[PDB]
Amino acid sequence: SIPWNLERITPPRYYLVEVYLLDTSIQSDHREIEGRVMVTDFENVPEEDGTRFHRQASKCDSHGTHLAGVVSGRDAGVAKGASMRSLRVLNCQGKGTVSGTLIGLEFIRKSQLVQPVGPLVVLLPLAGGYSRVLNAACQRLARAGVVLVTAAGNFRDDACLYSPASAPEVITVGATNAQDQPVTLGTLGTNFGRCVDLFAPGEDIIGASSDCSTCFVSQSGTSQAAAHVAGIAAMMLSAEPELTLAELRQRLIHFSAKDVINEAWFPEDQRVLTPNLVAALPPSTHWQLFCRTVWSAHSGPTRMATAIARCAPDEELLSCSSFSRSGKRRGERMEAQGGKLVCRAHNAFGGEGVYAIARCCLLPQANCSVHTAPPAEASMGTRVHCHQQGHVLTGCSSHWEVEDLPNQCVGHREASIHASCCHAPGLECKVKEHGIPAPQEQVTVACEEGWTLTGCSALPGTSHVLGAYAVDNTCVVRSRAVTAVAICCRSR
Amino acid sequence: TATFHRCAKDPWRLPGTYVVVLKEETHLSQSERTARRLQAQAARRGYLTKILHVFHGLLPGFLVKMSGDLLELALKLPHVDYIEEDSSVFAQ
Repeated sequence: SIPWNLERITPPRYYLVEVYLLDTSIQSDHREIEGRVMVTDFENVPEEDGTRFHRQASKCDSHGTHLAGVVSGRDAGVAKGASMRSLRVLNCQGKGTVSGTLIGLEFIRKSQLVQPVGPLVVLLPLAGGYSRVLNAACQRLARAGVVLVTAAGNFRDDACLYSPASAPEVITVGATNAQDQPVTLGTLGTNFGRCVDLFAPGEDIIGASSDCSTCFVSQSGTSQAAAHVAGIAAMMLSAEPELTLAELRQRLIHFSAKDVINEAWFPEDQRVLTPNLVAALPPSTHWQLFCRTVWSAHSGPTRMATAIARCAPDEELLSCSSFSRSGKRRGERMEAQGGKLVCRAHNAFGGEGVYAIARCCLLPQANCSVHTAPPAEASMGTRVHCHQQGHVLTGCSSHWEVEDLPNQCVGHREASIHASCCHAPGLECKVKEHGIPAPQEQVTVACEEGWTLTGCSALPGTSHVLGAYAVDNTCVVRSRAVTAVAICCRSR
Repeated sequence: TATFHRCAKDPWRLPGTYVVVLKEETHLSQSERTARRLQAQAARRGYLTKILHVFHGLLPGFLVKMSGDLLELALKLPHVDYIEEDSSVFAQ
């Protein structure tokens, strides 16, 4: 009897916060949201297109009411018992402006300072093209502590091309149907790739119907997927009110359904980038180390091409890796940019381009530093290690300027090695290894239950190795004597 | 001089309305004055401008309904970081 979506986000063992909704007008008197929603005096919408607008037939409150119904709705809502605040940024015709959205996002910041401290989620079930300002406004609100949940987009495209979806300091949500598949919307459907954080139910989603006080309707779209995540964040923040956006994202990622989505629907070039996660509520109130994989945008087939993967300011970059489908790569380095560690990967001369893959973690009181060693050209190879007491190796990195090749990093004799050494309370790190004599496509080693993967690496032996990347807690080494080297860490 | 930014999706552009973003650390007073300077700079050139909003709290900047012919003049303005042309956002 329970809707498949609510049933899906619920784990097998199954919970103050204000949810701002920036959308269309809402039916505040609907049974589902009456008492739960407070319609603000705010409204900044563009004039409807007259030539196609008949006010008497137009149900102006269809999008928003359904969404508010997904987040807080009594009978078919995600987080039943969530304070909601409606803002009109879109007209009857579901159209708004970047300028209107900015004023609204300013209004939320104005409310935040005036009202006394408390958790607050912001739901943006809208998309436009990439807007440098709209992203800057979100980045400013996120820094202010607000949890922003945006929809990925219904254009069957790279989410990085649309705003607010592209802003990296906002949770971006894709849409998946009943059979854990990416939602098709007309000839298009859910957006994908690098900018999408996770997916959530987005097809046949039952919520409030503004047609009458008690009627319901099933709607499909990334807005609906974004509403589920908003509800889950509101559910989470209700129990841990001090949670940062970085903190909430890291938990959202962790508690999601891993490897459900039949990736086939996504373009091949996006599959590896697009995360295979489906939103799910954590099973309890609540120490553990959380790590996410941060793929960067393709370097480009250029000669001096470089790819840059970076973490949220609140996060520590424990390891950096690179990947190239062609196999042509010059390695990767852990450098500093704007006073913070960054994962920069260089492209090999004839190469189609490279990918830089960072491993961003939440480590409290961590003193993390990069130990670099130049290649000396020895029978053993290039080595570097954490000399400082209480400083643990969290991950290796290695790059080579050439074209043809115990708490320590070992690389190629021609390559300059880069080790990451962290000092954190009760942090302990072990290295897991796994090899195959003649690879088929990939070799994988994964950290055991309790241990978090901080550093994924390929043993410098095989020339033809496409790259190495961390998938959840599994070190994956794509190889078209390949040994996968995992750096497993934990705190007690 | 600052930079100009338009939406990449051409049918989603909304020219004639620009978000003038000022440099980080610009006080409301400086934002206010700059918006009034643009109006006068344009006025002298025989142009009508409408300051719709002056951002105070999230971004230092303002909202101007003006001719795109004034963009080069607007770009040379003090404390300007960049100017982004307004564009459409849609229900998802």
